[PDB]
Amino acid sequence: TRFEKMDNLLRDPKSEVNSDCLLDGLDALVYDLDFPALRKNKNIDNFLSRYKDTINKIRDLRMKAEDYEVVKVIGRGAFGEVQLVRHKSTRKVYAMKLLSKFEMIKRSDSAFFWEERDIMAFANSPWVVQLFYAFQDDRYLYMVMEYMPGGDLVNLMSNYDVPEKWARFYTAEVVLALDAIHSMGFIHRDVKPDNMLLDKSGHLKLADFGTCMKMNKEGMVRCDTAVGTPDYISPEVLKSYYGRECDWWSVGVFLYEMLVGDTPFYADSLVGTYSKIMNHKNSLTFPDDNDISKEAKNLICAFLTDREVRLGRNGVEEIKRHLFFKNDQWAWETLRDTVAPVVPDLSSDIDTSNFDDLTFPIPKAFVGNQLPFVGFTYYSNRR
Amino acid sequence: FETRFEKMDNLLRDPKSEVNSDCLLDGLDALVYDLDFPALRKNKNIDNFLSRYKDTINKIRDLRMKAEDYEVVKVIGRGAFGEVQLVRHKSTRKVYAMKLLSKFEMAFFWEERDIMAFANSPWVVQLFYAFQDDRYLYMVMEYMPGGDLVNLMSNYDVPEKWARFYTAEVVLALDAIHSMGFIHRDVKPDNMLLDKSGHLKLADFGTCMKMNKEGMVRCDTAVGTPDYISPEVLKSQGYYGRECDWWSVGVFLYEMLVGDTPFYADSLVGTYSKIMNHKNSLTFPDDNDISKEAKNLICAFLTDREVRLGRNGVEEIKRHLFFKNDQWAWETLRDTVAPVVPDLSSDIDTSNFDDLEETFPIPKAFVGNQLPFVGFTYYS
Ligand SMILES: O=C(NCc1cccc2c1OCCO2)c1ccc(-c2ccncc2)cc1
Ligand SMILES: O=C(NCc1cccc2c1OCCO2)c1ccc(-c2ccncc2)cc1
Repeated sequence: TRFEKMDNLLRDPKSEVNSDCLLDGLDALVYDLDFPALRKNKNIDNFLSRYKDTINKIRDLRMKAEDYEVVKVIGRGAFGEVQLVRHKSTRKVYAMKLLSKFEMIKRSDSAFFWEERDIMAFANSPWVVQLFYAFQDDRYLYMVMEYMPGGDLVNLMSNYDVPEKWARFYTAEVVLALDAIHSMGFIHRDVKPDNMLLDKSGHLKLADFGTCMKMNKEGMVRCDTAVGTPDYISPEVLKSYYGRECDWWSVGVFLYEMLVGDTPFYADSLVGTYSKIMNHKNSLTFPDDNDISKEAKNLICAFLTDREVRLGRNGVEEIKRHLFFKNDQWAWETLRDTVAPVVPDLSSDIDTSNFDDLTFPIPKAFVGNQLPFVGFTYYSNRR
Repeated sequence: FETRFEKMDNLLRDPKSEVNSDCLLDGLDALVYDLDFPALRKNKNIDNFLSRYKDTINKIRDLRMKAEDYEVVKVIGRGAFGEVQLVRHKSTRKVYAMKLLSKFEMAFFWEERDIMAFANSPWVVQLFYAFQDDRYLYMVMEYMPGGDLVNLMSNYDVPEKWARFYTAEVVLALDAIHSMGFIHRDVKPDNMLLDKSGHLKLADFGTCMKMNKEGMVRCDTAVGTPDYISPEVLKSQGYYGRECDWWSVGVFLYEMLVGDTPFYADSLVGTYSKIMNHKNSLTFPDDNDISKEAKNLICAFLTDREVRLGRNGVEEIKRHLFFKNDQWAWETLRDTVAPVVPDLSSDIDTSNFDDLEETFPIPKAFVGNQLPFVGFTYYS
């Protein structure tokens, strides 16, 4: 009488077939059948009519988009948008990411949303933006995260001239956030200011995990295709078996851009950037007016080098030990407790002052377009 | 929100709910059966979903109730879509009567499962579990070792005092079914099972239907053996209620005291005709040993629904002169000693039961064969 194991498999928030996954299965089934063409099947019609009432009960009882008041669209992406939302009942504020099932089916080359949900739902790090709920519908996937009112690092870099002390803080927090992600067993693969967000008290948290890959037995990744951003992509990830050190190159690019005011491998043509990155040894130069310290250019150059040579090849302590990080404000351990360079000032809980103001074809035969999303919802069984 | 979260959660464990985890797991293991074929694995969605949940659902299959958790002792009954077999739970070493319905050979089973599982009456055979595999639907019940009333009528020339007891028990067991919101439609001895104390419990509910707003039923489906069926259900191709189950009772009282049904005819069509012509065909034998009281109680039930004893409620029935006796009182009837009490050898004794002794076709398109059985599973 070991029916106990059953309930565990049905209640564990990490289980492949918990209540969330079960409820998703039925929801998907009723979605992939309710088409007049398919309803010409007696087996299909009956089930549908018998389950009609309860599926409606369930759909309205479970989480859905109409439970959220959408305040403003505070972000856009390849397959959707990030909207600042307010939960009508609970009055709480969150950033909700939307993903189009149709778009992703048509253009995405991976099931990126799975590891992204899991990094945000279980990371339990002050360096990772957390997930509260994950849900879906006929059209979209939904990710309910904590709102980061201070905006991103692209906004900060534009609004201000970043001094070395400010740069030292932001670099240092990204180093800890990346060490947290590596400790969790992933490689970021796409580190950039777009993915660096700021909290109400001005501390960094990472936010786009669409390029995260689990490391193998030797902390490595076998890849055919290149992933990331044309400016911040390391020479290895571009040429396409790499390690965590790729994320550190992107940190070099991130430091260089904050101090110099432009990316180290800029080109007028987007393709010209590629040529430049490959020629990093003869394209990495600092402007004539060299106001940047000797210690700062040192860190930059110790990262903006070949995979084998790169600082952090022999662990993160090598990075922390760099002279550039020595300062009168914080120490690595006390960093997220110290005061931030830019402490914002927010009008309300919905203050968007740091953010720029902004389907599937009906089938003939059974296709099952909701089947590759079964298991996404993180509502009934969470930790 | 907190209420909407809790509703959904309470729902996942409510056994009377269409979305209890067992029903949700049903739909999932059903989706795997109905899609795991070479033709359908040519669709990346279908192929990938299957690859993803194949091994974990077969893990689920292994933990959940399966037929091979039971040792099949003897086939103690047979029916139009399977058989009733005496079974013992391999672990528990406990004995049950478990009914089988063939998926391939086959909706009627929904009301049979709910009545048995949720009646909670000493008059209804209990359903402990309801499960399923690819081919059959299993229904695990409490085993009734006294056998049916067919067997009783074979081994005795049923005396009146015995007839009265068994009649009063069908009256009470039907009223319990009536109070649950169902009409039987075809209550016959084959349905009247006897327990270790020789007391009644109704058992074949495939003929049952849920009453409407005004407490009535309408049906289009074929009748079968008309013998115990009322003229109203026979007229229906049309609404009727309560009173039809009382006609059946009157047939059963006539059988016990006369040896044959009142409208028996050599043919099915011939019987039906005698039922329609009931106010001319109903005859009492030349030298019957039937009471004045028993004869009135038959005719009262064997009349048009408009003038039938029981139209105005069960108490009109209960107050009848026939039921006047010193050996029992309606409210403590099941408490008195039954006229026939089984003398059983062991837990697997089948002395009171007669001795007793095809595939889905591999398809091209999504057929969805398992879909009508989604939600059959029930535990306790
Ligand atoms: O990853 C993000 N956007 C990328 C993105 C958005 C939509 C579709 C995408 C896509 O990327 C891959 C293609 O499909 C993202 C941006 C901002 C926040 C955020 C967090 C907290 N507070 C305010 C804002 C959270 C996430
Ligand atoms: O429903 C029954 N028989 C009818 C029948 C049996 C199988 C398949 C059928 C069918 O009818 C039409 C569909 O296919 C039934 C009879 C006896 C018991 C019983 C219970 C407890 N103890 C001993 C015996 C349980 C069930």
